[PDB]
Amino acid sequence: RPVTSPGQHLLAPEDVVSCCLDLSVPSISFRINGCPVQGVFEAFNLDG
Amino acid sequence: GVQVETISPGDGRTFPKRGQTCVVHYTGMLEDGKKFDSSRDRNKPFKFMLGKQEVIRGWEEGVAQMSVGQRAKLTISPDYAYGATGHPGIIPPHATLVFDVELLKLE
Amino acid sequence: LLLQTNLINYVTSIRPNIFVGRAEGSTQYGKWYFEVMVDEVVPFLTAQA
Repeated sequence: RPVTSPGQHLLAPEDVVSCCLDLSVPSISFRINGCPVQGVFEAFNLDG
Repeated sequence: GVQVETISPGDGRTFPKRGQTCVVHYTGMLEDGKKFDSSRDRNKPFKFMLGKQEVIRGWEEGVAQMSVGQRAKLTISPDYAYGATGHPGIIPPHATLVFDVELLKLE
Repeated sequence: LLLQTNLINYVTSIRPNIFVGRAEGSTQYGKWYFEVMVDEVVPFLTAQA
């Protein structure tokens, strides 16, 4: 599913992906090179 | 309609001009995701001249927007593509086409 | 109808031995953060990306 970020590009060298997981919501969020990723996973199963 | 989305950026200055040969690597998929063509399987870049009408309308216009070293996804409606008659055996009638194109150089 | 053939690369998955979860009465924290830095990527080592 396409997601909008500043300077969209397929993962390249000198790129940092920050992954955040909040189990309360639940939600998974991303930031690319310090820039927000305009998309989130949420409402997923917590069976493990 | 041609619809271009940048997978990877190019230089951002050098753009194809009419009468200028474009060298590409491309992979072709139907909208459902089925692949019907790829230059990399042949291991040979595909070369075409702009304005000549060798390639379909969609390729002409979409590569016109691209830059050297740029990788892009081109979505082409049937009317820019082979259209109603289609490409027998390969492409069905009224098929939207998805292409992954890397513009290697201009010559 | 007919079976289809194409060449595909092998893909492998690597994880740290960090395991986090949520359960009632769990002693375990909910919010977690990690990073991945890319050093070298070959877009097309084969025909498949």
